[PDB]
Amino acid sequence: QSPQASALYYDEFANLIQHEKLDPKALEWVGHTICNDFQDAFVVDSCVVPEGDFPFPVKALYGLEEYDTQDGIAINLLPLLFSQDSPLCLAPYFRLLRLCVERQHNGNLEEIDGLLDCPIFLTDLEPGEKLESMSAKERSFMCSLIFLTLNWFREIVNAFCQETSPEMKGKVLTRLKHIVELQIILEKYLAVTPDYVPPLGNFDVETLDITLLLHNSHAFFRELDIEVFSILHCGLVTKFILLGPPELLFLLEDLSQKLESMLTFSHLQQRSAQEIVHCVFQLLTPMCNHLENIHNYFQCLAAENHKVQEYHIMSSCYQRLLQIFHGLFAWSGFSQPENQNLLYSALHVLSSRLKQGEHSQPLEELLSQSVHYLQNFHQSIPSFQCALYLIRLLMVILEKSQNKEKIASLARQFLCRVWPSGDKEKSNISNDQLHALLCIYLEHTESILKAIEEIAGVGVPELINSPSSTFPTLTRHTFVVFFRVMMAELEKTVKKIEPGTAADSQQIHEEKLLYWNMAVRDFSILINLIKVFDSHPVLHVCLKYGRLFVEAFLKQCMPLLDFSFRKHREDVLSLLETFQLDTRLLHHLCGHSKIHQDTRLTQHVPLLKKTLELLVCRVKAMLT
Repeated sequence: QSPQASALYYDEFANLIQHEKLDPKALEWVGHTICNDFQDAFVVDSCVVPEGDFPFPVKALYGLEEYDTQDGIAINLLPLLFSQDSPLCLAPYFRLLRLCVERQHNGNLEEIDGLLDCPIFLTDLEPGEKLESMSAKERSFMCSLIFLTLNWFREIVNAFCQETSPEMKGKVLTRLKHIVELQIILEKYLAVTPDYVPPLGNFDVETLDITLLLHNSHAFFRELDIEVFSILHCGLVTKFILLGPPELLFLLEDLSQKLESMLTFSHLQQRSAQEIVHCVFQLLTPMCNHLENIHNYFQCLAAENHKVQEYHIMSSCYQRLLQIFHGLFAWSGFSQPENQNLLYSALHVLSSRLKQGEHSQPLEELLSQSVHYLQNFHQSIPSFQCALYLIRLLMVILEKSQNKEKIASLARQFLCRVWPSGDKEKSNISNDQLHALLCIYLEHTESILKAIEEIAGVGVPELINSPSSTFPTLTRHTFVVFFRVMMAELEKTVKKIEPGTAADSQQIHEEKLLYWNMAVRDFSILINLIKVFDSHPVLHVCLKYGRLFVEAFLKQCMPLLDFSFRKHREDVLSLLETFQLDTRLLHHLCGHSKIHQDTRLTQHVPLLKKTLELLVCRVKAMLT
């Protein structure tokens, strides 16, 4: 009687079948009823006009057309949903039917393989830009119809992914391209009318909880299997340079959203994290290495030659390949001792992509061969997010081990790169991604202060040449993020230096006081570059981190001024005359904060003022 209840029945019975290989006396009983009830409930003669007065051209759409068009088995959808205002159950009911016939005939679908070829009784679901501002119940009809047919097709690709016949694989791949086209059409219909949501979630948890594109991608649509990623085995055929790029984008975007949700969703959540990463180790690595190398060979020719949309899809395909590797190896179950053999098999694959024969190697040797293979992709990367995911991947694989030099060199290589300035391409160089890469680079460098002198020797010619530098991703816009990460890593390096004692040797005394001297001179050059740039957030971030620098200088330099005063008088007077210039500069910056009356800046003025009075009275105390 109730559609959600029939759906729940079908779902829960289906869960019973998938989970439990019971003695099929009941399943051989019920399946003979369920196949018949299916083939009378939805299956009609493939007559392109169904009965019903629709304001919609109803056809037998999204057929494979390699079969005979004048056929029997088609599936009635729009006359069912119109008669409601049975089809809400179609996904789970087919799931049940699929599972029972797989239990009966032992994976033999010789009765059904006509259903993968079948056209579907649908309206023309076309870009209806001509049918705009008629945001009535018909748009809910269309949005719900595309939702159901996508869910239907997702349940078909769940069904026929296990079958190894090549024609069936081709039929599945034609269905995958159909899926991504109808996904862009549905997110377009939600861009046409946003409040028009079709409420059809899965039933274990989501339906008891109540009773835009990211909600539907996981929770509202039918959840795919992991055996569906047996399709990504097929080789890439790159449509721009000469299984296609968008039909691989779909599977990789699915596996990404699966492993991110699970490791850091009904069908997936009944499997352990361990079995998921275990089966992904076989169904990613020795088959996606080929796709990664073919992609390297594609972006090598995209560099050698130099239409837009196939390169845009392949860039995102590269991003997803590296994001899968990052999510795979940043799994927190490899800290556990049982899984290191699996890590030894995984790193055996990444070492084996240059040379084989080095079996039962030491761990850091496999890391060296693996990272030597992986580093050389930095030239084939087309946007910044993929570069960010490659550097973080290399970080979290070499964290098992000296390694600082590799990360520092590669982060410098990515900051030095062109990054071709398409508007959406420079939009992939967004401020938070850059912040993450520069915190990686400035933390992993040999000397934080010398790296800050490199950036403050290249951050000042942004004004002289470009009204974009000799070190790109450095504009007047990106100056704010470079400045914030620069002074932030300056604070992280400077809070770590400990004051010794007067009993401490003269060598360690001289080296840490000259470290304080280069720290205060780096603070002077960081503060002195404010006067030429305006921009409210830049002066806010330096009035924040200026104060936290001078407080670090109060807590952790003034004890060294107390300890080494009798012996190192020339050094401490050089330190104090160096700090007095930035004290007067910070006085001027607080004055600049008062004169404009900026509300965001003038919260942090009085603490800065009283700390400058505390440091000058401390300087009077040290001189006496």
